[PDB]
Amino acid sequence: ESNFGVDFVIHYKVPAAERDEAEAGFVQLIRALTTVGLATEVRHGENESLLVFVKVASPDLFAKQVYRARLGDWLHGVRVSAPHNDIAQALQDEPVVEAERLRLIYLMITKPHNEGGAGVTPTNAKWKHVESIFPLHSHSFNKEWIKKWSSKYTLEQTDIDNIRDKFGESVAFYFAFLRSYFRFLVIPSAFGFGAWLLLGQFSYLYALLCGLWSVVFFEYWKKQEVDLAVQWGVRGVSSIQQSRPEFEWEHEAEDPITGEPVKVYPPMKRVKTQLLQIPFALACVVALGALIVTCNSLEVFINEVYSGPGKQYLGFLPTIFLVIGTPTISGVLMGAAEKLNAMENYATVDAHDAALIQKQFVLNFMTSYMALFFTAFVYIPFGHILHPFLNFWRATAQTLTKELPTREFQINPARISNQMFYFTVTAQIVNFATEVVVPYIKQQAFQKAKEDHEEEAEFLQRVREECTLEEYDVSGDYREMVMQFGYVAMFSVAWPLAACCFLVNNWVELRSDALKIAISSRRPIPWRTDSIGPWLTALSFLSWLGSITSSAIVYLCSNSKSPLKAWGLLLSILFAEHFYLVVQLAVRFVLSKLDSPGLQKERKERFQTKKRLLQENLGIEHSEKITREALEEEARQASIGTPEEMFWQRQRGMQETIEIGRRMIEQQLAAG
Amino acid sequence: ESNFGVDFVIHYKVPAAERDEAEAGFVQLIRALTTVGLATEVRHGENESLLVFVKVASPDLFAKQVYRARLGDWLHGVRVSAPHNDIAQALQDEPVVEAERLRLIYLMITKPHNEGGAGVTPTNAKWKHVESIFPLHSHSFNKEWIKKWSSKYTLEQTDIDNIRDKFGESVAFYFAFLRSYFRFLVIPSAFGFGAWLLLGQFSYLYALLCGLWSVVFFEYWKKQEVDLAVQWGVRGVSSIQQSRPEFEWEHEAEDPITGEPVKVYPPMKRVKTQLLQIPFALACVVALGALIVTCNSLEVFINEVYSGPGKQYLGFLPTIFLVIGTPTISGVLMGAAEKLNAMENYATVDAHDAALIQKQFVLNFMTSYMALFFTAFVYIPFGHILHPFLNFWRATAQTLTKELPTREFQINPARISNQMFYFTVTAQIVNFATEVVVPYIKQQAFQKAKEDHEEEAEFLQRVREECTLEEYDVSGDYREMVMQFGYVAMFSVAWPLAACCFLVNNWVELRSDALKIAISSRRPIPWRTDSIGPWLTALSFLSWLGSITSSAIVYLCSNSKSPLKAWGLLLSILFAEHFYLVVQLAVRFVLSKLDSPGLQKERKERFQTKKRLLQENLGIEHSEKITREALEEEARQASIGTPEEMFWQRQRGMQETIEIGRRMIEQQLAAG
Repeated sequence: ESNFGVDFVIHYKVPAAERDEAEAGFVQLIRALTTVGLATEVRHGENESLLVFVKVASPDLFAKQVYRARLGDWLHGVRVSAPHNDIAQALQDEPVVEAERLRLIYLMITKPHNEGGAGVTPTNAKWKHVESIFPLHSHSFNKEWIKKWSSKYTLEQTDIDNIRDKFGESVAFYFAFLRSYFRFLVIPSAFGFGAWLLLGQFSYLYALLCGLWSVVFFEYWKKQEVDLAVQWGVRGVSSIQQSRPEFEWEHEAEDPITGEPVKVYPPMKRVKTQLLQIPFALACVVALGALIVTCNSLEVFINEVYSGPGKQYLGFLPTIFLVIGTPTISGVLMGAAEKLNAMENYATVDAHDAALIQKQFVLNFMTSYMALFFTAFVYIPFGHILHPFLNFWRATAQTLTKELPTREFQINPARISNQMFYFTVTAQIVNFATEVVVPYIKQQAFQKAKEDHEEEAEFLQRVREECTLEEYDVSGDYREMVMQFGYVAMFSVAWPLAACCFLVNNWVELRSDALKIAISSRRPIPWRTDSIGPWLTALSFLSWLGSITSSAIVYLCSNSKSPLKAWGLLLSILFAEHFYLVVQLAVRFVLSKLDSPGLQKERKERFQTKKRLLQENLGIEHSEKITREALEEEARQASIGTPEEMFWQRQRGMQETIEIGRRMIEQQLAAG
Repeated sequence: ESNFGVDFVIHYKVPAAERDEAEAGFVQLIRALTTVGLATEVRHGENESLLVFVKVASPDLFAKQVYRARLGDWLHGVRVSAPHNDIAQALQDEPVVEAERLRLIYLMITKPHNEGGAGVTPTNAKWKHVESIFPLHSHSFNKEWIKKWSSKYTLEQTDIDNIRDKFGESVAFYFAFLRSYFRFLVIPSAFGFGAWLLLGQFSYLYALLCGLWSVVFFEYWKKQEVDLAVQWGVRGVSSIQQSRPEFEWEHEAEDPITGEPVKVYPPMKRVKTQLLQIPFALACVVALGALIVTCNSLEVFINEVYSGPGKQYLGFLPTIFLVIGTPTISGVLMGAAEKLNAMENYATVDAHDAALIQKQFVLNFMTSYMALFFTAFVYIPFGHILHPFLNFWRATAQTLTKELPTREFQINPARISNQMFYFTVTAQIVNFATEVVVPYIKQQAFQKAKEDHEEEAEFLQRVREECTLEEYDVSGDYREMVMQFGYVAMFSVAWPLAACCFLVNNWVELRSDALKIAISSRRPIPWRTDSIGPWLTALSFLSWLGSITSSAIVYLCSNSKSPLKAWGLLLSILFAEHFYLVVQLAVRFVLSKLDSPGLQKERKERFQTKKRLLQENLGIEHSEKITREALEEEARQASIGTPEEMFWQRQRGMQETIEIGRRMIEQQLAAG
């Protein structure tokens, strides 16, 4: 049930061929881990591999090593508070959490051996036989985590802080985003259920409140982000993180901030490379868009105007062409994206994975919303643009076969409600099946398809089971939540119950993804991020586009429920987009004047640092001091200008100025 | 030529009536200035007033007093660098400038007597007889200032830093804004002269480059602002400035930043009062707009469709109705604005004068551009909307008098070029006459309309001359430059030579306003501001509106040079406004990656503070330390868990793990 004090486990895959190099690589690996001070073990792993088991040996050297990371964080302004002057008394004040313990151990195996650590990384290709380094789960905590989170209706903030201490910050930012998303989704569930019942379908008032809500949630989350970044001591860790070994520096220069020499790429040289991202995103709209629009041009052909026999066996024909093609074009375009991402030559390891997401966001934008963009902007408002597209499928279906039995085409206005019932109800049930029921049972189905001490027998059988699992990507669950936020901000005016059935989903997904860490994947390495990352631009882009395309839908679709004026679309676009930009200013003005406990905790600790530095260095009666200098300047010039100084030495003290002051007032009154 | 060491001069107006209170107020005034340590004098002032002459007496007490203001600035993060540990050695490193000297003396006469200073202020009404406190000019520097600035073609940055040391920062920010405006106006003068010569009038390409230029200049000025705010040590002085005595605090609470109790108004209570500003600005558009549009409806009536005799003597009739009415409605609306500004109850003294400008900006927006907004959006595109307005003036002119001789109305397209020739050429010549030639000669004409020691005779005649001048408002010259920037960003697509004749004007105005400080006004009190103030919103509003109304003009006016589609205006508005918002993101992304010497100088001094605080407190061989703990844990549990710890005590050292590691690999290969 409990681990044998193991922080990290290294797999070290050994093939039958090139074994002598793998033997020589083994003795180079195990010798390197003793230079950093890790007590090690070796056990029988899989059929051809050897799991080694490492832990930190001496706690007196480790507690000094954590203290340098505490001083190193406070040096670059990351930690808002300095540690105590006494060594290991600040460790008594705040103990070393499991996140900070596992992060520093992972550094000692991944530091590049120049300044510290032993460079055990798969990318260096000397340790090519090393598969992956991973920490072990604690089944005592994971059983207590899901049991505590299932009984409560809503999660307290101290529950997320329990996740930060165990699974790092980058995992804890997901649950802190999802809980702030699940609670803020009550508001468009409130009037959204009201706009479905009281108001009609496609109401302008709901599209104005949805655009108002999405900027309130986004600008409050940026305020809630800096409250957590200074609470967990993760304020601005983008400059901290260890640089990628593929960094191609032009020249080694001096860093003005740290005073320590760093590798430097010219930042304006990257921007001229970064402008290649714009033709990449434009080609991705053409590539993925032309797949979706013709598979939907086939889907409108089969279901409606094709009256041939057995269309239910033919209604599944276009969706097969999508699911065989939508990873194919994505597999091609991600191959171009990763070749483009190597060209931009990012410094830090997080910024390389961040810009990969920003390029992958264009693909996931097209594969999620182009079926809805085709319905609400081509099919239901216009329709007659599809008649050249519909006549093409009528021609080629005859060559597959008498005249093909067709019918006259009429625009069905219930398709936009029918497609939104799939994306918010049917897909979320399927996503609950394929993310929970599938990879849990497939892990048990792997158990059917398959010399040790009896005391460690169940433990080594547990760790060998844990090594087969895939490592957890927190970017994968961000993409499920941001794309779900796209359906609320953009297309929920068509189906105003979408915020309700997304609110029910997030209550499960906050516990479903919590279950996914425990039983479905190995424990991820406890990284640190100050923000959620590049999703803040993805949340802001869908919030702005959700102001335009929700006002365009309510104009184009409500006329079906007879000609629509072209300026009436452009005026309705211009007004609600300006209503978005106005209420973006008004909310950011109000939330600026609101009390922020994030920066106020920061600026107080910045102030009291300067007050402590000041006090250690510095540890009637005034009327004569005016006269005592007025007689001390006239003595040091009468030895020697004089027409200047005779203005001041005439009157000394206040009583000389009072009595000559009163004399001048009757001189001025009697002359008049 | 040179002053007699006088820092400040107090006027102290004395009337003939209530003289006994003014006598008792005099002895209360002169006694209060000796509590703070100011050496004083009394001289005969005007016909009924007494100029007193103050200076700081003892420099040993003053140099300690400046050092507290240097420590007080560095305490709240204003100064980026701490002063030296030795007293008066940091004064040797950087001397006390005339700005810092005159600011601290003005504080001692305006501090509210609770924590320091003597409360000599006219607003308290005990010192009602005090007219104004002002420092004296130095004619040696002012003659050298205009002579140096007339010979140079462009001003070096060290010339503006000479103004900061003498006239404070709030004056120096104007010349640092005007020089960054005069140099950035070369760029729309460059292609603007090109678009006038090569391209035709009302070109779309110039309207796209003008909107591109205005966001480049504005986002570079915000970058250049924080470079100057950390160079002169004015980084964020909004929290520093002394609160207004009219502050009506609800409750006295504790400040989290300083740890010192402050007066507190609830900030959300002010915002609910601040929403009254929106019906104020909407009423100001109706009030000032209805004056301008009917005086221009009269001006189109007299000049064009009225063929009566002597229209040149009647062509001056509508402009008389403007100049007698445009201060009348402004005098009424500023009376409502100042009664509204007292309602919002601002804390600091600068924020009260800042929000007064933001309310006055709506008046100066309407009195400057409504004549251009009426021409380009009512007269030249549509015209037939004016025929109800034109028929009203035709009816009432008959009642002033046979049928009145009229003619058929035709839209003259040269009026927009004729009105822009007034605003950029004729008004700037008149503004050069009324701001320079008028108040200089009127000061000499005051000299025609009009018992002392002979040695101070020309000096007291100089100071009595200086007391009659009005104090300099730097907000007045900001309004002349921001409204001029409105003609470039918004209406310069109609007359593309406007950036050229504004570039010639700013070369004079940078030396004209420099002359205006020296000979036309008394020296202003050296205040401090971190930014230019509320003009950054006024620059950003005209830059955004200049993207819309320049794209609307080029659509509506080029069709004259036959029907215009209504969507063609809305599409051309939507595209160039989106082109503004896109290039607002792209420039702010590029300028973020650019090297900023402002914040890099700040974060280095923040880092080296923490490095100095750290170092004063803190002032093969590793393979056995793994084994020495592995034998130190097995000794302290064999006295007594054991199935846990027996995993680790089996293998000690690296040579035990190597030899049992090699044994396991042939065990795994031979079994396969």
